[PDB]
Parts: sequence; structure tokens; C-alpha cells
Amino acid sequence: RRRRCPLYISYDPVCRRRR
Amino acid sequence: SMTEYKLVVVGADGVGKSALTIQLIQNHFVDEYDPTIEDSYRKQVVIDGETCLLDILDTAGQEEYSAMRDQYMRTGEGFLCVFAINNTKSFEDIHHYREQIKRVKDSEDVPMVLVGNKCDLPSRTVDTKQAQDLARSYGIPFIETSAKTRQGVDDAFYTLVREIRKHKEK
Ligand SMILES: Nc1nc2c(ncn2[C@@H]2O[C@H](COP(=O)(O)OP(=O)(O)O)[C@@H](O)[C@H]2O)c(=O)[nH]1
Repeated sequence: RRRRCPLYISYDPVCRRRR
Repeated sequence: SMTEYKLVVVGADGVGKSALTIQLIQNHFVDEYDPTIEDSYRKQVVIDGETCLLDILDTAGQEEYSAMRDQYMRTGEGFLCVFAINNTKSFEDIHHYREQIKRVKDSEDVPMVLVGNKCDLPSRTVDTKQAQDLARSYGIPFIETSAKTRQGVDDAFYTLVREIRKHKEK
């Protein structure tokens, strides 16, 4: 999980990646 | 006639987002062992002579897919960014929430209010001046609230409505 995606939003490109 | 305002309440788990929302809407204080399940709530209320319909998403389950949350992020007009005044990490998390909102809205001028909740507690670790400085750096208001005593609760949500009106025709 990325600190920069604190709330999962499916169209936020940051949220769709996983570390 | 009625004017609708779509509001979204965000912030770390456990800061009191459900408690604030439920205080506003249902006028009682929740203290539940079980974690919040995300839901939305409607309130009809007169704010500055205007009959308002507040459509409020109380975000929760923050790692999971939520179709409803995606729609509120698309259509939401203002955000309450909530931390707890006795939890420094929740305050430190605010920047990531704000940056996410700015990214998903593709805008630096999204109506927002910074909320320091649990102000009834004797265990403050976030000074009001730190919070005021953060809010000033974002160009937004800062308000302290207690979902437990109701202090500041109406003020926080009504201030957000007023911020939306300042940013756009309603
Ligand atoms: N003392 C105090 N406790 C609060 C306040 N708001 C919420 N809480 C408590 O904080 C805990 C988490 O609140 P909750 O609304 O479930 O958190 P959420 O994950 O942000 O929805 C619960 O035990 C609440 O009773 C408040 O203003 N004052």
C-alpha cells in the first residue's frame, strides 16, 4: 500500500499500482 | 427551492468521522467497538436562509473498492479532512489526503475544511497553532470539533457549505 493513496479510489492512478 | 451539497468526510481510521457525521445527522454520540462501515447520509437543513440537502459520504474501509466512494469523489463538492487532536499520526496523514483530493480533482482550489476532532479530550498532542499553520498553508479554514459534546460540529459542516458557495454558484 502506498502512503500517497490513503483512500482507495479506483480511477486514481496512484491507487492502482501496488508496491 | 432546495440546494444540494455533496460532501465527503475523509481522514485516518478512528479519528471520529462516523461520530461527527452521526452527530450532525442523528444528534447522538457513537462509541462502537466495531469499525465503521462506509455509508452516506442525508440531512435537510436551513443554512443562511437556504434550504440545503446535504449528501454526505462518511468514508471508511479505506483499502477497499467502493463504487459509491468513486462516485462521491467524482461529484463531491467539498471535503472535511479530519484528524484527532490526541493522535499526531492522524494529523501527519492529512497531507496525503489533501494531495490525493488535489490529484483526483485535478485542482488546487477544492473546497475543504481542516477538522481537529476529539477536542473534549485532556490528551492533546496537536497544538492549535500547528493545525492553523497547516490550514493557512492550504488556504483553508481550521475548526476544532467534539462529536462527543457537539462542540463545533454544525460549524464544521456549515463552514464547508459556505466554502463551496465561495468557490461556485449554487
Ligand atoms: N472523546 C471523543 N471520542 C470520540 C470523538 N469522536 C469519536 N470518538 C471516538 O473515537 C472512536 C472512533 O470513532 P469513529 O467515528 O468510529 O471513527 P472513524 O473510523 O473515523 O469513523 C470511537 O470510540 C468514538 O466514540 C470525540 O469527539 N471525542
